Amino acid sequence: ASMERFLSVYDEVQAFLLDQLQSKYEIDPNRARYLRIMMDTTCLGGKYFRGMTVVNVAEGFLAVTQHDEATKERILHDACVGGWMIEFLQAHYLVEDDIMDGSVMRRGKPCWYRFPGVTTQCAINDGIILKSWTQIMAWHYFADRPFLKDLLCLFQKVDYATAVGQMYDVTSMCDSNKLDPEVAQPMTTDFAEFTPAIYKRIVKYKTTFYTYLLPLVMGLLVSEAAASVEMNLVERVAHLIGEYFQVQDDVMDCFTPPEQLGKVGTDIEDAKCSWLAVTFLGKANAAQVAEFKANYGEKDPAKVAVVKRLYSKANLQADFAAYEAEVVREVESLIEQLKVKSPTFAESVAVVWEKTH
Amino acid sequence: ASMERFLSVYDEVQAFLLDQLQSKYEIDPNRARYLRIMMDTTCLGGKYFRGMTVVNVAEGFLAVTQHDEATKERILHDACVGGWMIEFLQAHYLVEDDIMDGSVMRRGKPCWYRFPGVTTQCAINDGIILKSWTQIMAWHYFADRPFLKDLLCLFQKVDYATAVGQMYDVTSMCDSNKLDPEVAQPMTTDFAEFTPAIYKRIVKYKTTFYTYLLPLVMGLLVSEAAASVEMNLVERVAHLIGEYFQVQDDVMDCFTPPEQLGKVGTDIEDAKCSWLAVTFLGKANAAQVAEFKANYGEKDPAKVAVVKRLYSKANLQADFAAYEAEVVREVESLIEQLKVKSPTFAESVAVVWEKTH
Ligand SMILES: Cc1cccc(NCc2ccccc2)n1
Ligand SMILES: Cc1cccc(NCc2ccccc2)n1
Ligand SMILES: [Zn+2]
Ligand SMILES: [Zn+2]
Ligand SMILES: [Zn+2]
Ligand SMILES: [Zn+2]
Repeated sequence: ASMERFLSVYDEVQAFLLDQLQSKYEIDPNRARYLRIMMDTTCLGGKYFRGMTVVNVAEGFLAVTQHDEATKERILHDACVGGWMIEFLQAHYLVEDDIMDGSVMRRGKPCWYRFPGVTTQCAINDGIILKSWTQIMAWHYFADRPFLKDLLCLFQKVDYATAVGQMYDVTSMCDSNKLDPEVAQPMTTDFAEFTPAIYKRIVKYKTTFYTYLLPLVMGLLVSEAAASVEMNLVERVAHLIGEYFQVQDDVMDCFTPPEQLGKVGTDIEDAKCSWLAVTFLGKANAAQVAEFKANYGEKDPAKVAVVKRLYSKANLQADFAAYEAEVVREVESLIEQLKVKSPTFAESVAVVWEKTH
Repeated sequence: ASMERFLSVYDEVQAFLLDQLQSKYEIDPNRARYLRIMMDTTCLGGKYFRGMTVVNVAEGFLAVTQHDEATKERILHDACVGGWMIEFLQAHYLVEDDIMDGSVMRRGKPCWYRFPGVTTQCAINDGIILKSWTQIMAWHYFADRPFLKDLLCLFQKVDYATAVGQMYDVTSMCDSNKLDPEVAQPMTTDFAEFTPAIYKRIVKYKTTFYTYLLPLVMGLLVSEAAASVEMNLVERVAHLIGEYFQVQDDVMDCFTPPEQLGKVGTDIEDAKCSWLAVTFLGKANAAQVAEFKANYGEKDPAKVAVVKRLYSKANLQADFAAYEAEVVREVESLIEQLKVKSPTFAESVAVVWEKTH
């Protein structure tokens, strides 16, 4: 089974990386153990949606393509290594993001940097190692693969788009015209940049490229099946599902219980450009807008309670329903278009959509 | 002239990166301006020793190799782009290191993260962008180059070795047997791991690979001259000069005036495994060792003054002279061995040595 194969490949890749640190990088057992625990704590515990999407895309093509048994095993092995590259890429960004944001918890566990024997000094560098390991993996396992050049080039572009997205996100509550490394940044007072287009730009770069585009395209690359698809449709369907995934995360930050979310939501206190803030500003009257402005982006629990009350009264449950109906139409339309060149890939996209919905 | 060509290529690469963010990444002018200032502040102002070493290696081979004028211009252009990849790699590590260490100044200027409109939240991500740009550069300028695969593989290994070196450095004042993400780390009381071999391991990985090995080997790769050299001699001579460079930096941290160094030295307060600490422990009597242990690794200015007094009394100026004489012998021996296959490359190493000495 796919998940078992995927998890087995983690153990193999970890053993490879730690053995190489011992044989070629002069590491001692206690530092190898620290890095083993760092890898496990930062990479394991999720649903492995991203890595498993690579495997699932590859499995779809194996069911319709003629291959020797050893070739099927090799493609599935490459899809697992590729999937782990994405999981380690996410681990890098979550470690660095939690430090940047001074976050307390990540999926019911303390953030890595908060571990007593870690600290920010080590955690910033541990995050750097996590992304370096993605490349060590690719060069070792894919050294003689025809897709190596395309895989590394795609991975690099996605990594860069993600860092750009993080920049869009951390500066989302600043007035663009005031951005200056020499001047301390005040939070916006007009919220003029809390627009659907600006929200969509943050999400496309910060989340969509690494969460949806990269796993789908990597699955195609390891299967040598990129010519079987229209790349513009893959990008368009990735943009759409990715946006919907973030809208769900934004809604959950404010309304889902902390024990179910895995953290206490701080989007309101952090003055985040969330779907809730953008949608509320898109329908509120002048008095509700003024009340939002006097309470948004402050740690004060009573001020946070006014925002949570304004959202509940705004009936954003109805806007979400209308948004969801529109996404369903467009996702289904793109899935139909994907069937022209690849009914197999279209099914893998339908699975990805079902898992998000 | 080489330096002018190098600096001109910076302007061209910056224009390329910022234009691409506008054309393909949906950036707005104020964020493009922030990134332009970030690039300038973090990448410019040094001596460009690393980047210029690539150019100098390439220039050596151009004087002895038959090429059309356009090919000479292309090789020099590639050597400049390659040199900037190394300068941006260093910029990434200095930005992240200053955050990790809570440093105040870097070469007479405040550390990037301290800029009022930057903060740690942005600076950690800016550092990430600096290293992503190294790859954007390589894929754009070297897309059809025969050396692309070897250049990216080398660059990745060096980047990884550097992150491992940072791990060796930040944990250098911990007892290895006590390293544990679950337990807050006490500083060593025995200083048993302050040995020449352990010091050499920190320096080889944290500094030597990116400062000496990478610029020399990149100069060979852009010149298609790697087969003209014995790679083991290049690594050995890089290890030696790199170690000597760090010993100089360590001595300067304690004895050189802050205005000349470009910062107030904190190695003593930070309990760093410096050449001074290792050499002092290698010759001190039982009473001097006990006095060192009661004063090392504490912010207290009076305690720092005891360590500075112990070093001055230990006559470490004599150990440095004997160390320097030994390095001169071995560096000259390796330069002689390099003359067998490449007198041109041996001269480039002699220049690198002269610039360090
Ligand atoms: C593996 C694991 C999970 C949960 C907690 C834990 N260690 C205690 C801790 C770590 C960081 C901050 C607070 C408490 N370890
Ligand atoms: C470009 C440049 C150089 C020196 C100082 C400066 N800005 C003021 C500042 C920045 C950070 C910390 C303290 C003071 N800008
Ligand atoms: Zn964040
Ligand atoms: Zn969220
Ligand atoms: Zn440091
Ligand atoms: Zn130093």
